Amino acid sequence: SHAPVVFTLRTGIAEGRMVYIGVGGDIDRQVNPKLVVHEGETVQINLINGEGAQHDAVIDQYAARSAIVSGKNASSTFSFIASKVGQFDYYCSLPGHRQAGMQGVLQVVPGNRAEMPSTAADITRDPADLPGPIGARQAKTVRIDLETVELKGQLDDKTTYTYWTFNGKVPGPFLRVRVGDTVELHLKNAKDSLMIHSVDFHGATGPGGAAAYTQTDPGAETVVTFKALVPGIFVYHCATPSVPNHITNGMYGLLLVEPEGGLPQVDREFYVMQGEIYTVKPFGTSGEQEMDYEKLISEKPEYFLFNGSVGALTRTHPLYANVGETVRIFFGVGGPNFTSSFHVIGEIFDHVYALGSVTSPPLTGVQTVSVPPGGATIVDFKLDRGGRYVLVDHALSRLDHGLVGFLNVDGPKNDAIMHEGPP
Amino acid sequence: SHAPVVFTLRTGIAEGRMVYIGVGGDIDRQVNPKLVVHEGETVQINLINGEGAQHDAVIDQYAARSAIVSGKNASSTFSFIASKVGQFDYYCSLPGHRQAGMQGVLQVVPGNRAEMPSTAADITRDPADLPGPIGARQAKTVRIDLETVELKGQLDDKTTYTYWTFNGKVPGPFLRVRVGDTVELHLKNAKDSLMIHSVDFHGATGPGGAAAYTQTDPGAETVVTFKALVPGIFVYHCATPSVPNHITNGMYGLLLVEPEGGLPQVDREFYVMQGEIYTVKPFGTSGEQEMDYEKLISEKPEYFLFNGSVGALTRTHPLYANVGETVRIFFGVGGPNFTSSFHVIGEIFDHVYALGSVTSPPLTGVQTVSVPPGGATIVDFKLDRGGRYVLVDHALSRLDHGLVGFLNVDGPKNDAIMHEGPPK
Amino acid sequence: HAPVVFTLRTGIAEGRMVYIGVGGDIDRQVNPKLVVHEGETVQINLINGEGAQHDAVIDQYAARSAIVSGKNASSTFSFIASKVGQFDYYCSLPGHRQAGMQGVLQVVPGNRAEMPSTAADITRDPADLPGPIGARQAKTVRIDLETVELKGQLDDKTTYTYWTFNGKVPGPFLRVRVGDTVELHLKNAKDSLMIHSVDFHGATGPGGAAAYTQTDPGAETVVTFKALVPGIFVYHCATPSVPNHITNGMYGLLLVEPEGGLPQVDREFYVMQGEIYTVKPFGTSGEQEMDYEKLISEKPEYFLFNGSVGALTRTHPLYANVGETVRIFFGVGGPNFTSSFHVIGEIFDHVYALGSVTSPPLTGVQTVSVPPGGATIVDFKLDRGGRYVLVDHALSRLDHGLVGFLNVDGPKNDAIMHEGPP
Ligand SMILES: [Cu+2]
Ligand SMILES: [Cu+2]
Ligand SMILES: [Cu+2]
Ligand SMILES: [Cu+2]
Ligand SMILES: [Cu+2]
Ligand SMILES: [Cu+2]
Ligand SMILES: [Cu+2]
Ligand SMILES: [Cu+2]
Ligand SMILES: [Cu+2]
Repeated sequence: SHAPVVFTLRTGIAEGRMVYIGVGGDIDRQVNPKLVVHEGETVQINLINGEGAQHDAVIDQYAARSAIVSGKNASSTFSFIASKVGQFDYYCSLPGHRQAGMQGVLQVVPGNRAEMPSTAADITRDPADLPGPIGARQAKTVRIDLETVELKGQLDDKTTYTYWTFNGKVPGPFLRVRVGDTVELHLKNAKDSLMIHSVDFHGATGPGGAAAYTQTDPGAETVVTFKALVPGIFVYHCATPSVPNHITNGMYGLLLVEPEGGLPQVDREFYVMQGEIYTVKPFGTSGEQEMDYEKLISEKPEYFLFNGSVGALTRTHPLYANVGETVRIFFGVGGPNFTSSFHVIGEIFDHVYALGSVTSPPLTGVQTVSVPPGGATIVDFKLDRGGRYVLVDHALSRLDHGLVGFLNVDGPKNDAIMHEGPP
Repeated sequence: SHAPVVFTLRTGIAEGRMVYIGVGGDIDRQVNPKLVVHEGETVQINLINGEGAQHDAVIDQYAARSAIVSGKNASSTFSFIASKVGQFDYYCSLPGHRQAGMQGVLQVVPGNRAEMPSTAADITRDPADLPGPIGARQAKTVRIDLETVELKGQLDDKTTYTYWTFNGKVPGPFLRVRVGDTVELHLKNAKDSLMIHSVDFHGATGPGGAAAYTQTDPGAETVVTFKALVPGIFVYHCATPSVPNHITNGMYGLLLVEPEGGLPQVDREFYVMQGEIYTVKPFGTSGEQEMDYEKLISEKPEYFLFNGSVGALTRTHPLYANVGETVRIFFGVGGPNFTSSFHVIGEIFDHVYALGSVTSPPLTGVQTVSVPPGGATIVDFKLDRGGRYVLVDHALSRLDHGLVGFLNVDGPKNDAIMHEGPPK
Repeated sequence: HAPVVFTLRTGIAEGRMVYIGVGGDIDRQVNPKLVVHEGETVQINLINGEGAQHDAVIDQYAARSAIVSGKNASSTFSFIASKVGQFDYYCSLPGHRQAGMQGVLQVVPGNRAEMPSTAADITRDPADLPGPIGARQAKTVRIDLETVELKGQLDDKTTYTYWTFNGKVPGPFLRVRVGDTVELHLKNAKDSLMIHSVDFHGATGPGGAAAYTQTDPGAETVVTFKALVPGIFVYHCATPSVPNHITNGMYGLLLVEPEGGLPQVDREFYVMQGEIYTVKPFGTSGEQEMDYEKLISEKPEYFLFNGSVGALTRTHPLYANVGETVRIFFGVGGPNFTSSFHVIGEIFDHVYALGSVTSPPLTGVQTVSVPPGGATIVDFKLDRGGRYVLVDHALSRLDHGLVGFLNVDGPKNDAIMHEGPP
């Protein structure tokens, strides 16, 4: 799996013994915690040396072990497939350390892990929730209605956060117009909002990209009209101070201004945006997470997310496509701070629209593309064959902060394009 | 200015009461500080939970409030326009917290905020301070004179720093030659310099980009000649160790090697460079700031700056242009460490010279371009209509570290391109 | 001229106001002797420890720091150790020298000897790659990779446990033609603790081959895949934690040549940038160990070309001749940081943007952003001689081991660059 079940153990002294102590998740501060895993899950165990003796973790029946960690903070991670149901000791093999207390149980339970019933609204934008290509048609007046909504959202399994959104989801609505169109934008700020909200479209020309006309009090409405003068794939975002705050909380989306031709014909389109959340408590902490101002202004986030939540594009709203289809992903970074090294594991980009230019010729045969915050791009590729294709920021530590998505495509394991064994 | 006046409050216990405590700026460590703002200013208040009780901040007459912050370090920022002159209580609405001492005054004063008289040299390069297009002319020998000067500069309103510069400004002089030119470079290191200084031009071919010939002792002079073989927009920087130190302190600039044709004709040109400063004390601290080596080598800066100073391109040397003009910005990142997501709020780049290639066809209709440290680019756009256009690194937390500039363009508020209300 | 660096923190020790050494051969020593060889460039970083006013001065070099006042206030200075002998570094602030702020710089004749190595050399020579494939038809190509866990020389008195393809970092340079059918054998060495795998960015299907190559120690997996698209592709291990497998050294480049081949060039080089996340700071001697909290927080200690400090300066530098066109295949294993790749004293004639081998290259480029899991191609003509220096232009990474040399014999002064006026 590309979504391993992760457990962090720190060695130390508790309850009169030399033990493993759980870090984060369902095992925080528990001594020799039981690691509950479901049959067939991939298990990642991070061992961190707490007190400075020599330590490993060993599981005999999986021939799985860490390396020996010697100094304080010295770490070793290992993984395995929980293929066998039952109870298995994890223990330290260093002389006497197991006798001294360094031992817990891995419990592998049959059947699939249930989802933890959510407590807050699902704020994840489905990646299939966008308008399709506009017909060929004349330029015209297009009315767009945006509502700024502050609301608690399900950030992770067992963890919530107060999102600020366009229309109660992250990212906001995918806006699709034709170059030459006149956009009549209505911004309604919900009555229950504490904050003023606004919108800056990177595809609008004039003060604040519409921000200077859309500073909207709670329960109020602003209306701005602007001409879509330039074709492109544009991030829009709130532009009420603190703008970084409004952005991290989830107030970003994409505006496609289609060129006169339309974009190249493609079978299937997807809407994906990357952003960061800056919480007081580390990634994996249960309960209501809260915003950490010092982390926000210093660019030290805890969550890296596709479409608003951990599991957004894996559990709650994954991407589905069919072999033979050409796929387009509209990909933008709300941010507010980090440049994505956007990549799809198992695929190569046939076309990449450089710096989100829809008028310059796209680059061809590209593995990975840098997308800045307040930037967007378009990638397309042909699904020649089946598999689970995985969306990542290839700054891959961000896997361990919630940043991973699935493109699910039914087809055989083995064909002429990729198979096990030789010809 | 729409530039927000910012105040940070930490909740805690002081003077035997549960209070707000000021963080940084003119309010550092003051309990229930008076927040002085001028009529019509935009006010940003950052509330940070200090001790771990439930808190907000409320201002009744502005219907302005934070969210409730519960745990230690839990934060909520809110803003509003200081539209009414007078005195207004900010207070915590949690049961009993106001009675317990959580209350201060917002003072909204008539008239415009005065600027603090500066203490140190203005080290900000005006963005209009560059040579215009070279005529059509033959390749020739061009003598360039650079002087490396160490000097105290006005980093912010009430805060100074010891800059290292080419010719007493940040960025250094804009150097403009034609491909094929022979450059006769004289580097004079001022008598009063403590450090050796040098120059590496990204547009020069050979040892250290000229650095191996320009290691200049204080009071001394080096002369190097080099041929401008390749057209491009090149960052030059000091290359005396620690190079990152020489760069953060302000020793970076742009060399344009014009292609034979010249660059496309445009109405107005601008010179902008982004860099970082790594200070012991946080952004917003008054007095003489000093360099923090552990922050520099760990890439944890306090200041993100256009042309050397906070307010460089907003207060002291903003950009001015007229509706209808095509504008070119020569934009480079001295760094030394951070990639800029360069963007102008309210405009789209008609042309972007990707990776500073002046010979490859530019990209078209681009919102935002990544520029690496030791990289530069060219963007142009037509000012279709009026406004204050805002230069940013779209890693927008860097707003809160001094990184913002203004392009001022007078014209009506409402025209056919953007206006309030629906279409007519 | 890769500077010898010494860090001094001011403080109180042995009943005196002193300099205290930080890292290297001088960690925690009071008024440490700074041993330097004739003609070396010396960088001294002064950091204020206790909060009095301080500088460091060396009279016979007219070299000094600035005065540093507050706690953590810093000043670095450098000079060329041109004169052999012993020279006092001291604080010039009133009475501070008398109070104990004084040590000796010792400048010794002759070149610094190399530290005898303790662990295997894990640095890939940048010249160790297959040359251009002839013009030829698509065919079946068998590639053999072995995943080897082994102790390597991270720095000249510092070791680390590397995970590698074939015992070097980066892994083998794989070179095929578009249309080729790749028969990949992955052998995981018997002595490995971890499962290993490979994801090629140039393969189409589950995990870029990772889903077929999860290989137990002492075992072998075989996957076949068609190189459908030309490009310069990073490959890496894709066994969890993938970031862990990557930082430890499991990354390399696959060139899928376009039908034409790449433009003719005199000399080719293989360079990859990555990070290592150690418990102890950069410059610490002995067995370094991995710091998980630093890895997931993206706070590395080592920024490296081809696996080691001195990889492309001391142990395996780049060599070329004036007049030659040079191509560098440059990729970022990472796992986390985007390189601002630049060669000091050169300009890129061609840059293959985002590693596109089919789209026209950009021309006359100083510096190119390469993301982690990204690669590019740059070429340039060596018009003249010199030591050309490969850097990430996020230049604080110099102070974490990230620097390489391209050595090219030729005169100091020619018509392209020289000392006097013309
Ligand atoms: Cu143990
Ligand atoms: Cu908002
Ligand atoms: Cu924006
Ligand atoms: Cu309170
Ligand atoms: Cu300098
Ligand atoms: Cu440089
Ligand atoms: Cu002293
Ligand atoms: Cu591996
Ligand atoms: Cu990859």
